Amino acid sequence: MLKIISANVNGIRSAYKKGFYEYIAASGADIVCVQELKAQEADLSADMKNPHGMHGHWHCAEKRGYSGVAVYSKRKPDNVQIGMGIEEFDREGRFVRCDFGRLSVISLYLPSGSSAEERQQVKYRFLDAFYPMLEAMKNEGRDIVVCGDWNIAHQNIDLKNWKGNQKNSGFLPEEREWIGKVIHKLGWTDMWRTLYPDVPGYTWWSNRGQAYAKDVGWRIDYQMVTPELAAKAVSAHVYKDEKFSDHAPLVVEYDY
DNA sequence: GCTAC
DNA sequence: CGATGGGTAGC
DNA sequence: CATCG
Ligand SMILES: [Mn+2]
Repeated sequence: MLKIISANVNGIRSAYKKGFYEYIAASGADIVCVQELKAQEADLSADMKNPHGMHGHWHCAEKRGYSGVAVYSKRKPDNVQIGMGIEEFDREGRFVRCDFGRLSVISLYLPSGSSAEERQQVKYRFLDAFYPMLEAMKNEGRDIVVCGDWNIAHQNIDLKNWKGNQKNSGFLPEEREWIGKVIHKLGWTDMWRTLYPDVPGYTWWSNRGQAYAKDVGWRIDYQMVTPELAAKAVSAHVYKDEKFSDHAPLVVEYDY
């Protein structure tokens, strides 16, 4: 069984302090896609690049302790693409790709426009320029999985308070429509939603109030799988037994 | 303190 | 609905 | 952005 995990670790150093490293092996996952390294190549320890002997490939931001995605895999990838190819977004390290046969896996950290309206604009541009990339990847004819923090909840069932969050970044009508086009127009499969049509499956909880405690969260972490491979999905779950971040690991198992 | 999620 | 208060990571 | 008026 091919177990792929997606985890926005909100700082890989804090995550490791919280035992995320031990979880990498404990989960017996074959591939682990992390977002928000919040560190640079010099800040990363060997266990943060190649945990448990796994191969590791990372894309760090030009800013310190900010963003950053990475991909670990027990198997040696025959190819690795760092960055999307757009310096504007590559400056922040949000895209990594690794090829394993006809299988490609991407660690993706989509910009959050919650901090400021300007960051919301940067997010929208990231959507416009990234959509074509998802289209090309869909047309490659390969089995592709895009794990990561998409920072967009698609429908009401993807968050607790969908009513009061229709004007907030992450659940804007334009954003929901974008994810919707990725799924139905492009042909990508929201693995979780497909496997569990009625299970909300929150992957993130705000630090404000008692969000995590009351389970008032969003499902903004996705594994967008291509049709062929998407049909091979057997099960999935949101590991909550331990908390290493404000996000939660998204585990999906494929008969592949 | 700062930044940024 | 609109108005009100925010914990964390790492610089 | 959850929680309050
Ligand atoms: Mn975060």
